[PDB]
Amino acid sequence: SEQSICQARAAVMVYDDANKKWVPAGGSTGFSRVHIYHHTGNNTFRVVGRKIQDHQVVINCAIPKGLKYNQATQTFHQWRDARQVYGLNFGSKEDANVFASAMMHALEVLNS
Repeated sequence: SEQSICQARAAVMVYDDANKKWVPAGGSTGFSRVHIYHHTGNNTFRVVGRKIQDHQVVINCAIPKGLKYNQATQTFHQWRDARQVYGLNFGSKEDANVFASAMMHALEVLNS
């Protein structure tokens, strides 16, 4: 379904460039439920990630229309914003593919 396409479980990651290491976003190992939400009132999209166990929000960001979203592997996607690199480590290839499709749709909307 469309709404099911708009979320997926993944570990949210950030890249420590100085030490060349991927680390958990928010410092919290584990998967989050990662959603793309269409905030229609101001015509924005947000990516919101909340940890599956403790339910802490680890990412909550507006998607910029010029985002370069890279599908680096079958289960790991990444993007930059502000020289800060974020990643999503999906639990499965199928969920990675559906979330990518959701992101690409959001970017199409934001650029029309």
